[PDB]
Amino acid sequence: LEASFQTYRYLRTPEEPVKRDSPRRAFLMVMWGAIG
Amino acid sequence: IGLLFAVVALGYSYLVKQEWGATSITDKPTVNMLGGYYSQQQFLRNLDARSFSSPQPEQPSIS
Amino acid sequence: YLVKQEWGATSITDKPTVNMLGGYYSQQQFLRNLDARSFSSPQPEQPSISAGAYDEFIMQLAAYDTRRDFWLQTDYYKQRLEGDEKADAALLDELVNNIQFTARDDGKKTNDSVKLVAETSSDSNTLLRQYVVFASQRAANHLNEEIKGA
Repeated sequence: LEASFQTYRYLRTPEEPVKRDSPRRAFLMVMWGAIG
Repeated sequence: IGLLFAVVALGYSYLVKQEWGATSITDKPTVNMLGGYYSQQQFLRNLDARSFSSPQPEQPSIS
Repeated sequence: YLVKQEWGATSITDKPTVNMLGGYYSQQQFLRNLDARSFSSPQPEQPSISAGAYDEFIMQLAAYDTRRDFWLQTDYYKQRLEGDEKADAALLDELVNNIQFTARDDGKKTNDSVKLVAETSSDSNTLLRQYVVFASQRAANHLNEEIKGA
């Protein structure tokens, strides 16, 4: 038996995101501003 | 009135913890990278079970 | 006048010919057509050799990592580099998202297609041809590694 072997193949490798998904201040700026 | 809600939303954005997301997608592994496990499962299924038991099952690939 | 112009080149591909697969065709038939069936009796259902090669080419053609490597290795991206890490990463993400893939649907019996977007038409088609060649090279390398392991 072997201690460790890789059981996956990468198609999308994790990488540094370029834009935030949370806040998105412009989206929150326009949305709640127009509601009022 | 709109400016007050705009300021409220701006403060809420400044207060909420920022969440950055990383996305990965994976597929089945290569035969080479499975290592000796590939041989150790073939010794168990490819010869032993079928020849010495005749179970006639349907099973997926090792990978 | 301010938005960057995006010219698009479209290509559609199908499964390769037996002749152009080269010795791989013989090296896979020696492995499946005689060895597995006669000396193991596994009774599996498997696609054609050309079908498998095309399937892996499609897998590596719509794969994000292939697009990242292609945009990293081209002069279209190295000459457009400013120096700021944030700007560099944003430009790379935009360039990779520029390439789009559409898989074949048997209901409409269409074919796998790719679309590349570039600032100018000449780059739009040249980069698409280079990207297809790069994807084919990566698929061939993966198939060769699979043959060696088996």
